[PDB]
Order: sequence, then C-alpha cells, then structure tokens
Amino acid sequence: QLRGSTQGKILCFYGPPGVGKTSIARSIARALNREYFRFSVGGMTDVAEIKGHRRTYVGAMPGKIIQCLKKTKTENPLILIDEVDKIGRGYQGDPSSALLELLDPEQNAN
Amino acid sequence: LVPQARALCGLDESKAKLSSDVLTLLIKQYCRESGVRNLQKQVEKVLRKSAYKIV
Amino acid sequence: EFNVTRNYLDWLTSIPWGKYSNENLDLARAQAVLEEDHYGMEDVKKRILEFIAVSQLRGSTQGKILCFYGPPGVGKTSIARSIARALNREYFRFSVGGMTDVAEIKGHRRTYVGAMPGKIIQCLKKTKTENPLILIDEVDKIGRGYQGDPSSALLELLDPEQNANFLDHYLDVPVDLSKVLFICTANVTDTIPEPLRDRMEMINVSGYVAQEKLAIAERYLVPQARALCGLDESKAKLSSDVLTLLIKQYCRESGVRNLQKQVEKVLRKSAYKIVSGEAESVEVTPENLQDFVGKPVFTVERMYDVTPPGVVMGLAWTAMGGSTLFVETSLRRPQDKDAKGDKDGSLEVTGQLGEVMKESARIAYTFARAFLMQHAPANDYLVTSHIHLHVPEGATPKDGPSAGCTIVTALLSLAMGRPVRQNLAMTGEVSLTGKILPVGGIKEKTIAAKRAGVTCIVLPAENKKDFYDLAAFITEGLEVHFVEHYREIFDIAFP
Amino acid sequence: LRRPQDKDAKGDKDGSLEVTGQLGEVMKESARIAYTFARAFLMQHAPANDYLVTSHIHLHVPEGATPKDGPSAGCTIVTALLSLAMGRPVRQNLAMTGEVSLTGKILPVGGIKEKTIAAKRAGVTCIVLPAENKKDFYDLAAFITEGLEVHFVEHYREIFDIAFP
Amino acid sequence: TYVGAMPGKIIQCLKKTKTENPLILIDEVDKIGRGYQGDPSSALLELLDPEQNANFLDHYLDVPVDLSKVLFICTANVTDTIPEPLRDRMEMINVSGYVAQEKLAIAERY
Ligand SMILES: Nc1ncnc2c1ncn2[C@@H]1O[C@H](COP(=O)(O)OP(=O)(O)OP(=O)(O)O)[C@@H](O)[C@H]1O
Ligand SMILES: Nc1ncnc2c1ncn2[C@@H]1O[C@H](COP(=O)(O)OP(=O)(O)O)[C@@H](O)[C@H]1O
Ligand SMILES: [Mg+2]
Repeated sequence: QLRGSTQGKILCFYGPPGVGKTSIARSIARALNREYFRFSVGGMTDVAEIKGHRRTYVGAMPGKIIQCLKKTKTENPLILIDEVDKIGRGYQGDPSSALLELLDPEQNAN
Repeated sequence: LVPQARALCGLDESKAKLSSDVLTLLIKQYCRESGVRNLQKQVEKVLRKSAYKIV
Repeated sequence: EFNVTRNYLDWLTSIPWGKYSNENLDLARAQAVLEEDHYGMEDVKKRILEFIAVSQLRGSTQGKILCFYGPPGVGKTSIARSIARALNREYFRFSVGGMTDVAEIKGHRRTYVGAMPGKIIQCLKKTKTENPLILIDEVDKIGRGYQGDPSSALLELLDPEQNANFLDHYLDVPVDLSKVLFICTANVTDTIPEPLRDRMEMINVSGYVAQEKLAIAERYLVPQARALCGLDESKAKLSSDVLTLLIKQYCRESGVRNLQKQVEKVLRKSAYKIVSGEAESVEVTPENLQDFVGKPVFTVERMYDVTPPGVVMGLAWTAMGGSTLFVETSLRRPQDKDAKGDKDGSLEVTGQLGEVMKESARIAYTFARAFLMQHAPANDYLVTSHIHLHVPEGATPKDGPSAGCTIVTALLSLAMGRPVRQNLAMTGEVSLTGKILPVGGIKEKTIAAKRAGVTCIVLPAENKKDFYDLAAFITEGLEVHFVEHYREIFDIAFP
Repeated sequence: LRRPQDKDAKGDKDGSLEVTGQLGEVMKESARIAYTFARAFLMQHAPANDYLVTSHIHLHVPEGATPKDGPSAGCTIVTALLSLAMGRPVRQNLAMTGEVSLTGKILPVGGIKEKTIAAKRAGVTCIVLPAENKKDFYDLAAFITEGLEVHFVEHYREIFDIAFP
Repeated sequence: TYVGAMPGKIIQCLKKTKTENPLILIDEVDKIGRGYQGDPSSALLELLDPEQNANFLDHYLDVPVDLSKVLFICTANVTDTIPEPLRDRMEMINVSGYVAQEKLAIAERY
C-alpha cells in the first residue's frame, strides 16, 4: 500500500500435516483476490516438465508454469507449490536444481 | 468445522446437536495427534450416521 | 491428419455431457438387494446404507470414493459389482497393479501414431452415464519401481478439488468426475502411498469362518457353478457334510477361491460322469469324494501336541490371513561344562528377522532372565547355557514384535521344563518390565485361533474393545484372559 | 574332522562348524538348526559321546539344488554328522530328504516327482520320506515305485532307528 | 484408406477357413503387450467378450460380422506375464514334462 505496484514473493510453511496449510492459502487468495492454483511436486523427477522441451520433438508441450499462466489468463496469480521437501532427487536429473532458476528473486524476471 | 460438515451433509442445526462435552471427550479419548484431520473424520462420521438415523 | 481428426472428433463427441444415470432410492429395496446377494459384511452394508441415506436426504445425487482392503478372494470384487447393480449407476473396473506409466490413465499426446485416450475415457465412451461406479483394484501393489510414480497421477485423479477439472492428454479438456464413485482394494494398507492413504476412508473385509463359510458355499457357490456348468439340482446333490470335508481337508485358507475351484472340478467331473456315465443323478458321498478330488491335500491341523519344554503356539497376523506360527528354542551345548565359571550363555537368533525383531528378541531375553532371577534366584538355567532360537518367517513386518510375549514364555518354559497348558494362544509385545502392549489386526488372529481349536486365548488387556466387537458365535468356546502385566501370564500359563 | 580332538581335554570351547559349498542364506539357516539338533540328539542319545560338542569340523554340501528346495536336504546332514560322530558307515544306498524342525519333526518338501525319478537310476532301494508328503508318493506312475523300498515318518528319531539297526 | 489396407489377420483366417466356426488359435500370448500404444489387448478383449464380438466390426468393412461360433484358444509358457484382464477371462491348464521311457515313444512315432 505504500509503494503502488504489486510485488511478488516466495514463502515457506512447515509444521505437522493437517494444520490447514493448504486451505488457508486459498483463503488468502480469496482475500487478496489473486487467483489460486495448487501444484504438488512431491517426488517429481522430470525436470523438463517445468521447462518444456526443444519444440522439435514430437509430443513436446511447454512446461507447467506456462500451462497455469494460460489457465489464469492473468499476469500475477498465486501459485501454491506444495511439498517441495519430497522432490525427486536421483541420478536421472534432479529438478530441484532447476527450481532455483525460477525461485531466485532477481533472475525470475527473465 | 462442524457447521461446514453439517452444510456438507444437508442437515441443519435443529436436527443434530453436539454438546461440547462430547466434543472434548472425543479429542481427549477417541483420537490424539497434533493435527485435527482425524478428528474431522470422526465428526463427519457421527454426523453421517446421525443422518441415516434421521432419514 | 484427417484420420487423427476423425478419431479426435469422434472421441470428443462420444463423451457424455450431462448424462446422469438414475439412482434408485428405496432403502427397503437396496436392503434386500444386498442381503440376498451377499453374506455378512454388515459394516460395508451399513455404510452404503449411510451413503444412500445421505444422498437422498441431501437432495441431488453425488459421487464419492472409498477403500476396501482385505484378504484375497474374500468377495471384494463381486460385492462391488453387486453394489453397482444395486445403486443403478453403470459399472466398470480396471486393474492398476504393476503399471508404471500414466499414459493408460492419461491417454497420450495424440500426435503419436499409437495414441489413444486413457482407459477411463474408454469407460466413459462405453458407460454412457457421466457418473459411473469406477472400480480401481489392487492399488496397494501398483508398479512404482520405475522413475516417476504413477501414484502422483493417481492422487491427481482422486482429490475432488481437481477432480472437478482433471486434464487428460489425448484431448486437452478439463473433466469433472466428482459424480463418479471410485472404490479400491488392497491386501494390506501400508504399501499404498501415504498422501493417497490419508485421503480416503478405510474398510476391512474380514475372513469368513467355516460355519458361515458353509452357508455361503451352499447359497452362492454351488448354485452358481451348477448353473454355470448346466447341471441341475436333479443331477448333482451335495450333502453339506461332504462340503464340510472339503473344507476340513481339501482347502485350508480364509478365502473362498480354492474351495471354489475344487467344487468346480467336482461338479465338472460329475457332469462328465453324466454326459456318458451310467448315473443320471450324481450324489456325492464322503466315500465317493475321492473319485472327484483324489487324496486329501491336508491332514494335520497343527504340527503336533506341544512338546513341554521348548515350543509354544504363536498367533501371527501374516499378510494373507492369520496363522499359528510356533516359536521353538533349544539348548546348544552341555550346560555344566564349568559350574564355577562366569560367561553368560549366548543366544542364537534365527528366522531371517529384520533388525527390529532382533533387538526385540534380545530385549525379551533380558527381561526374561531378569524375571527368572527376580522370583527364582536359585535357578541359573538361562544364565549359564547357550540357547538357539527360531521364530518362523511369514508374519507381516509390523507384527514381528508381537512374538515377544510368547518368546518369554518359551525360555521360561524350557527353563522350568513345565509343559505349557494345551492349546492356549497368546501374542503382543512387552516393555521390559512385563507391561504388555496393544497390537493390531486382532480379527484375523482370533479367526485362525478359532480355526486351530484354541480355547484359552490370552491378550493385552487394553485392546479388549476390539475383542468385544466380534460376532457372537466367533466368541464361542474361547476363554479370553485380558491381562497387562506379564506376571499375570506367569500365573495363568503355569498353574 | 579339522583339528585334533584333545587339544584341550578340559577346554570349554565349541566344536565350530566350517560349512562349504557356496551356500545361500536359507541353507545357512537350515544348516545351523540342523547342527544344533544334531548336538541335541546326541546329548539325548549317546550322552557320553561328545565328538561334535568339541571338534572343529569342516563340512561340504555341494551346490546345485534349487534354492527353495535347499533346506530339504537338511535331514541328510543330520545323519552325516551322526555317522561320523558315532563312527558307523552309513547304510548302503539309503537316500533321504525333507525339512526338519528343532524337535526332529520332519516337514513336507516339494518336487517329489523329480526327486524320485532322479534317485531311481542311482540304485537307491530304501528311500525314506515325510509321512506328511506320503500322499504324493501315491500319485506317481506305478513303475516308478516298483523296485525301491519306501519308508514314511514324522519324527526323525525313527529315521535314526531305520538307517542304523 | 492406406494402400493395400487389407483387413487384419483374423479376416484372412476367415477367408482361408471359409466357415463361421473355426478353431482359431491365439499363440504365444505370454509376452504380448507393452507397445507404443501400451497394448492392443483391449481390442482383443472386445473380441473375447461375446456381446461385443457378436457384431465385431473391422475398419476395412463397415458391416459388423458375428463370430460367436469361433472357438478361441490361448497358450502361454507360464501364467504370470499375461495381462490380468484377459487372464480372468480365461482358464489355465498346467502342462507337465515327459517320461524318459515315453519320450522315446514320441521319438519313434513322429
Ligand atoms: N460374500 C460373498 N458373496 C458372494 N460371493 C463371495 C463372497 N465372498 C467371496 N465370494 C466369492 O469369491 C470369489 C472371488 O471373490 P472376489 O473377487 O470378490 O474376491 P476378491 O477379494 O476380489 O479377490 P481378489 O481381490 O483377490 O480378486 C467370487 O467368485 C465370489 O463368488
Ligand atoms: N486454523 C484452522 N482453521 C480452519 N481450518 C483448519 C485450521 N487448522 C486446520 N484446519 C483444517 O485442516 C484441514 C487440512 O487442511 P489443508 O490445509 O487442506 O491440509 P494441510 O494441513 O495438509 O495443509 C482442513 O480441513 C482445515 O479445515
Ligand atoms: Mg477381486
């Protein structure tokens, strides 16, 4: 409210399960009026899912984040990435090292 | 919580009262955990059985 | 492209959009439609009565999801089909066990040459209703060893909030299936992934007992197979006694499959003995039974009446049914090689135990020898002799610790030489001072113990709440002794 | 045998086994229990003998049995040691099998058909089998059963009362 | 529509057999499946199911063609690798080995 334009942010919640952590996010989205969209990532291991593919492969589709942007048709929703702690981390290519390229506050702008 | 389940199941407050002592009794005896989820299951169970008892 | 578009339009058009199967709402009807079509299982019956009552009371029709789990062949799948017939919504089912990729649940991207929409969409294409009773089955052993769990897609399928707009690949459209009624089956809950396990109501089908297993045999198996094979009641009468013998000897399992198959062979060999055989009216008799099945596949019930020193009957809740595993231990070396020495007699544990059972056994040993010196200082049999120990494998891993109570009673028995009282089960864990602990899965245990002629069951006192949930006949004969502190067990075990 | 029998005439130290044959685990399990039961039977039977109580002993069980069937051979071992224990050549062409328990109660084992047909051509004449498996021996083609004598038992102490009259 | 778009193999069998009650013999079922489409087994099950196959309908011919009188059969080396939905639709029969004194009888006769 002191500086006009909307701002983004990253946050973490943690505690025992079932404290309402998921549901309250939706309540916040209804309060601030941003759009809501849940997205679990427990155990994900296809990093390409977050970043699409070369577009020359057959069957390629753009990664999730564009899919949700296409759904919300709005520049500034409120994604709810869930259960990041359980993200897949194996020899096949850990997505979590690619999440940093989203999550980093400065560089997400590009 | 209870009103939400009650609306979830169509019953209204006139039909299924839940005296508070029963509620404290449940949380203290019939399920223990920091989370409320299992208690949510219990309360819906009592409601839904109550609904069958009405119908 | 024209062919792919042909397939695509045909698929998109075939999907029902607002078609709603009608839903019967006669409580008096469904009551009989269930009770006359399946035996027992009061709780599931009562639950579906709950569901109907909720939907009729709560205005418009609604979907739901549930999770049965139990021993195989117990009727899990047939009740589901009967229920679908009862509720008037259309039926469908499909296996999930051992699959890894989601494409069968998720179709394909439809630019591929072999792409087709996922199987649920086929069920929609056939089941014209937009709210069918889907029946996923044996989720507990879904294939998940490959990199990338299908189970995440499964949780994507189940959770209602995104069930409203689930998104298949072959066609790119969100699709509500909240109206759809999922059901799922498992022989053991634990193997199912936690995020999905916490999302669903649980129900446990139990194992049928011989007395009731008979009545189902002579209501739904024999008539059914007889109509299947075309024989008529004029041809193939079976006295109940031969069925008893089939149960007593030729089949020994909590389910109703092996008895099913063997009855099938009998009826089949009867029909063969009609198509050309001299008899036009079979009447199996116990003497005659051999002709159709050959010599018995079981003869012993238990491996023998217990040897007094060093064995004990032990209930265990194995992955398939209950069972009566015996714990067995023995001396390992002459006891009195050096009466004056001081080097305590080592244990030898066996039975391919996981580590937690191993320490549990060691703990049990410590408490046992503690109690032995505690009340019998003069004795030394267990402090100065090596011993080897064996708990046969088979128990579900969670049940491993429960052996400990019996284990204590093992050593002390051998330490005393006193016979254990005949046909007297016990189970449960111990806590190093004789306090006894709650244990799960009591139902199947009491089932098998009844099956083995036990009469004087001994249980943790705390868990009595469940033992009084048993059917009135199941309790017959058995003499439960609820107890909590093991010193009581020493009283009852050795009068 | 593997070391001199009186290296410690008063020594309180075990007659350690040294098994060989590229064993699997379950065979180790069955072998160990067989070792113990042998030691028990001997103390119950010939208390004065202690050859097994104090004698380090090498043992060789050749590999080749199907692994699930591997415990079935235990009973043979149980006499092997006993023969060497008591110094008695085993009685001629008397093969035996079946799993055993700590009380010497033989248990059923599978694959009798393959077992019988293979032993038939070895010249064996007096097989002994679990009585609990006996019905399957009354399902094989009759010519297989002609020739060899058969026994049936439940407690191994009988088997010891057959092989060594 | 494809060049040489002959009806699938069963239709050729119907041609060769010139009769409505062949002893069709599916073979080596155990290792079918796991194609690019996952499997065609669903369509095979549609064949196996009498009410569906009663008006079985190939792509090459618009007419449904009943095949109720066909006597389908199956074989597989072992009853484990077969996909379950077909497995329940069929019965299983264990096949044994041969006696050495009888294997010679075969050796002489065939
Ligand atoms: N209560 C029952 N009423 C009628 N049939 C029964 C009942 N219980 C078992 N059955 C019989 O058991 C057989 C198989 O049962 P069902 O398939 O429902 O068992 P199941 O537990 O689904 O087995 P699995 O899940 O391992 O397939 C059926 O042929 C069925 O007739
Ligand atoms: N302070 C609270 N207010 C309202 N609901 C709560 C609260 N704490 C827990 N809950 C309940 O806990 C349940 C779990 O909520 P959710 O946040 O969806 O799961 P998670 O606990 O995994 O974040 C919801 O049904 C919610 O009503
Ligand atoms: Mg089933």
